[PDB]
Amino acid sequence: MIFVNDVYKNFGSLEVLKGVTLKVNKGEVVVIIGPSGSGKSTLLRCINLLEEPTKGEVFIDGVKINNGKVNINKVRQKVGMVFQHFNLFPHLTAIENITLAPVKVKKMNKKEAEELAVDLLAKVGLLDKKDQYPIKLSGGQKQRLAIARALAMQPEVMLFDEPTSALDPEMVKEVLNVMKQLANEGMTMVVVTHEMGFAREVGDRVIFMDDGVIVEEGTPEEIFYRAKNERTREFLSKIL
Amino acid sequence: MIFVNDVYKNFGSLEVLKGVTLKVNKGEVVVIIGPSGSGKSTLLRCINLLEEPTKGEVFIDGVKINNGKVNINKVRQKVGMVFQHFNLFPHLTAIENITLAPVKVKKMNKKEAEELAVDLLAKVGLLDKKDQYPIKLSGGQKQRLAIARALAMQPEVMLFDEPTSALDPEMVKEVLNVMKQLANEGMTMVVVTHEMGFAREVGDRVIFMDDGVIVEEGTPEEIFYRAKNERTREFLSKIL
Amino acid sequence: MTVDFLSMVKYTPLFISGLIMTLKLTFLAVTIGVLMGLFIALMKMSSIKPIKLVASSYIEVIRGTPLLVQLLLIYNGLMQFGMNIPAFTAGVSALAINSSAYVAEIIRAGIQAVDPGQNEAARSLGMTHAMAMRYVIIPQAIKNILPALGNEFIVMLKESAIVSVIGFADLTRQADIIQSVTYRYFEPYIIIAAIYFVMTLTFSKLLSLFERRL
Amino acid sequence: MTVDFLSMVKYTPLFISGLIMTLKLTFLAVTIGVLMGLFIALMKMSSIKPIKLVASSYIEVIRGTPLLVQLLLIYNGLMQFGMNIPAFTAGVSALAINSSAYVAEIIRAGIQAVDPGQNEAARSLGMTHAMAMRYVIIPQAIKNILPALGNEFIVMLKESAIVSVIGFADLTRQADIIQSVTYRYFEPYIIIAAIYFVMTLTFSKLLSLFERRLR
Ligand SMILES: Nc1ncnc2c1ncn2[C@@H]1O[C@H](COP(=O)(O)OP(=O)(O)OP(=O)(O)O)[C@@H](O)[C@H]1O
Ligand SMILES: Nc1ncnc2c1ncn2[C@@H]1O[C@H](COP(=O)(O)OP(=O)(O)OP(=O)(O)O)[C@@H](O)[C@H]1O
Repeated sequence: MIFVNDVYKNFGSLEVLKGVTLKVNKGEVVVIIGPSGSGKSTLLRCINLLEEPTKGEVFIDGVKINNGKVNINKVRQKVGMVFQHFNLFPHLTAIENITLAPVKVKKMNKKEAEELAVDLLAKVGLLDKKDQYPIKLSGGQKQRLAIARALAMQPEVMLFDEPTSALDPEMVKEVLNVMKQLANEGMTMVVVTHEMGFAREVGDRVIFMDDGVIVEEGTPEEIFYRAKNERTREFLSKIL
Repeated sequence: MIFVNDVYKNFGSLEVLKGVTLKVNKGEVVVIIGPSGSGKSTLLRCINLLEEPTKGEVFIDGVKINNGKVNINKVRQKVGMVFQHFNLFPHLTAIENITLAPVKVKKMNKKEAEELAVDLLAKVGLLDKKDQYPIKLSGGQKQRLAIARALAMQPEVMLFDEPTSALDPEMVKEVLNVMKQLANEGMTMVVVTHEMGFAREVGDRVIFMDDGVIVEEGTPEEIFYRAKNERTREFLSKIL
Repeated sequence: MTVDFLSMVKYTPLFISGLIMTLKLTFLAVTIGVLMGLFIALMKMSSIKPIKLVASSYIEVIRGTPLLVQLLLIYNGLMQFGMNIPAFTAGVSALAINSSAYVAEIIRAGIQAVDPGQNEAARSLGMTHAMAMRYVIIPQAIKNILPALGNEFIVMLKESAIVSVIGFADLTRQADIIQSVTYRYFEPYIIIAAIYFVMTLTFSKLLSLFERRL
Repeated sequence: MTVDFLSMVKYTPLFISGLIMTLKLTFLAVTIGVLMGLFIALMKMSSIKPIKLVASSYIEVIRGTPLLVQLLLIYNGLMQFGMNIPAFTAGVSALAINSSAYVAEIIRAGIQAVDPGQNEAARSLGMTHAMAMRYVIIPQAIKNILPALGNEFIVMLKESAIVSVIGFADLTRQADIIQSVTYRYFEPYIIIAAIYFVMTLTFSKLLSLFERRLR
């Protein structure tokens, strides 16, 4: 499935990813953590080619997607992405947000897409809000709606690039719950987050990144209770 | 000392403070918490008149400071304010930031003000950074430096408007530690924060605001374990 | 002599004629400048490297060059080729042209203005550059452009007073016409300036009021 | 007839002369316009209701009114009072005045531009509006203002081709002068336009280069 193979990335003189490999298989919930500038979101964004590795290759489902010889629009159909800052479409209603891509990319039946959206809206508890615009929505409502929207294209993996960090604290539980629920239903998830509770409670695998590298990785409890690396412990002491 | 007496505040149609009273006496560390829009930072800002109450009065040291018959600069000489966003002076160096107000407001001796600054810098652990400019500083270095500057005008109270909210997580301890140290030293503090740890560790009193009102208040352990009001419980439930 | 505005009252039909001339000139020059500008924009968005380079150079040239010289170049410069284009068409062409470049930059700017996040959301949901543009970005860049356009028209009005120098019967030319029979220059200008002013305010009122709606 | 630029070559001294005049006109008009605008700004900052109201009306009027009409108003409008101001002084005045309004608005915008947070830090440290302004705010607005000014001058250059119609010997006027002896308009314009272009590029380049040095 996912295979980020020894990729590097620069932004000008800025070296962000200094050789990173990440494999994730169907069903895993993989959570990536680390200090600011560690390379986390850049790694997560190489997966669906939202960034193009300065070097290295990324395969999804066994086929190389950064050789320029592949339809990336058919790739992002499989690899979902939830954004830190919600990226909802302002001019569209809740349902309209959700139903848009399926109708125009999959060519779905408008009545069918309505029930998909209404299912999903209901799933993430935004049913009463279907015809509201992405404005009368609280930040927590926003992210749940964004999540419904991504789901409506039924990806095989969901990328979460810090879905909670631009949320007032009273708003973080509800979004994290939706995320837990998805993991519990077996969704394949790669998640970049500051919320170590989530890593503990639903993480299958935890990757600690520092200075453009994976310095250590293991299970939630290995990483949170028995961390071997010094840089791993140092980071954890500051946060926990 | 501080006495905010039943103030209200509007910003146009927006009613933010709907009648709020707050007395704080010398030595207290009072922490204000609550959902976003509760009015927390506006209340905090009426204290040194960074906002003008649509109604009500604020007395500090027994004297009403919002009657327009009092020198407001000599008021803020006593009342310090730390900012969520650091609000440092970018064109000035580390020392230069600290010494500016004292030299120009108190008319301090430049040599004396220079010796004061190196003390405060060592205090907040930034001595090696004395000449550098605010931009080469980490967010954590920034907020600690901001604190040094505020102290150099030697207030009798310090106002803290979410001094940790714009900081990477690995950076929050150091700023919170400094604040705690001051608390330990008997500094009078009013603190608006998301960090309940601080209130737990050095807080004397906790204020819970909701919808422009103080809905409940007590000691840290009172509020965090035995909160009486439903809204307090509801809010705490989402965040603890 | 000395100031007399009351004497100016009889010449109203001239001013009104001048104004109506300035309006009719600008409304048409903008209208063309817009359609031209949308076209130039699309050229700079074309994958074909040649076309983008021309539209880039065209835009870079007009904007970096005086409207007056563009006026004279068309009018005077085109004579020696056996071309005698009316002052009216010269000014329209000159304006619609100067207009076109700034309109082409407003468009581009209103697109780059919509948050790069909107695009990422769209591409990351499988939508192609085409679809992303049609259903997401453009509908939002439009709300960026209309304000800057209406504001351009408002500028084109002040602009258009220059075609007076080519002998077009615009609002500015009426001062010459008037003084020829009155020997007064001052009063007819103050009136004309005041007229340009009120035209500016009014459109600016409607421009910002139409803006607060979006 | 048909295009011939090669014949224009001998007229170089004219173009060179036209340019140096365009330069002298704009440079002085701006130099004045700036100082003028700076003054207008301070007035709009006055507590005094009359002074603030006039500087606002002045600015409101010049910006919302054609440069041309301002030129003619000074030149032609002043004749009937026994005033005969040279084209040069007329063009300078028109520019320095039109310039001054956009300068007074550039300044105000460069101040409003610096983060409202900066004033707060300073005021909250005991500093008065005066002190806050001198030691914190203004030093930061300057980096906002110098760029917008230099960008204004560049605009004042294109602007100034308008004093040609008043019979001033500027770079644009050279095309009339030449054609009187050539019956050619096209070539001398394309030349003059080309010169205006190159002046633009040159200054815009140095303007951006001076920007990266401050910011
Ligand atoms: N030129 C750039 N373009 C995009 N991202 C960049 C660039 N330079 C640095 N980055 C950073 O590389 C980071 C790798 O993620 P990391 O988590 O280590 O950083 P962070 O500052 O904690 O931000 P976040 O926690 O939101 O990812 C990205 O988060 C991003 O902020
Ligand atoms: N300078 C200002 N002018 C007008 N309204 C403001 C200003 N600052 C904040 N507000 C508004 O005041 C209301 C209350 O926000 P405030 O920040 O004072 O309290 P809070 O939301 O509890 O604190 P915080 O947002 O810091 O968590 C909000 O609706 C906000 O938009």
